[PDB]
Amino acid sequence: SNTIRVLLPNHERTVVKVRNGMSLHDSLMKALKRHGLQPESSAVFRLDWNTDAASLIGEELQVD
Amino acid sequence: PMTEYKLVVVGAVGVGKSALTIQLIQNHFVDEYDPTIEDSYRKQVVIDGETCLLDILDTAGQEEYSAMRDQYMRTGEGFLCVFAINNTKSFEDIHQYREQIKRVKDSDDVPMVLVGNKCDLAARTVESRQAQDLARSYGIPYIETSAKTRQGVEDAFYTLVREIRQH
Ligand SMILES: Nc1nc2c(ncn2[C@@H]2O[C@H](COP(=O)(O)OP(=O)(O)NP(=O)(O)O)[C@@H](O)[C@H]2O)c(=O)[nH]1
Ligand SMILES: [Mg+2]
Repeated sequence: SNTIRVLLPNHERTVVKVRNGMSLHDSLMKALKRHGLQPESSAVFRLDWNTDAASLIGEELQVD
Repeated sequence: PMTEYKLVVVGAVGVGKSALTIQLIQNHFVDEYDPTIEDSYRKQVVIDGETCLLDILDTAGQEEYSAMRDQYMRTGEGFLCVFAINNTKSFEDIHQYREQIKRVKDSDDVPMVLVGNKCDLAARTVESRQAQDLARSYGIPYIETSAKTRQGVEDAFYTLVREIRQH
């Protein structure tokens, strides 16, 4: 699947689509600002922002 | 003294489901059209003197919605059917969305509100009296909203909550 589900604080969540060789920060940067969160103040729970997006297909991660 | 309502926003592909949702949460209208898959937002407001916790869901359209539409219709307790008054194909789909909701909920009385978005543009393709007759046959209110000028945006969401609260 090309779909990845992400959980957010305050019982929020979002689902973003990824491509072949996409950065974690660059693939969901629009969804973070849409919900109202900056990636600098965000914290993925854990992984790094340089992680490939397609490499995390099929898993759920939380942001704080 | 907390009451929690779960809202679901369904509609066509480009009718302003996210624009209406972001305008209520962020008080900010986005000009760029970004397709949304599935997004849940939360906000605590005061409706008629009662502090209410709102859970709003931003559904998608087309094939992505076709498969995974039956799951969130069973979870949400109030559906805000949104159509744009600038394309008629979206208004004709409103019947198909209700039949799917009524079939999921297994009931003919589900809290719903018919919403004609994009009411700030001239040369409407769907007159108001048309959507009035549709909402009358469904037994639900009808509000015209504009996510750009937040016209009736607060009135639409609060009406759906009242449709749940009085149900
Ligand atoms: N004038 C006007 N334009 C609007 C309004 N709502 C949305 N639009 C326009 O329509 C575009 C599509 O909005 P959008 O919220 O993405 O539509 P949607 O129904 O949520 N589709 P999706 O769920 O796939 O994101 C917006 O970018 C904007 O240009 C409105 O109330 N008035
Ligand atoms: Mg949207």
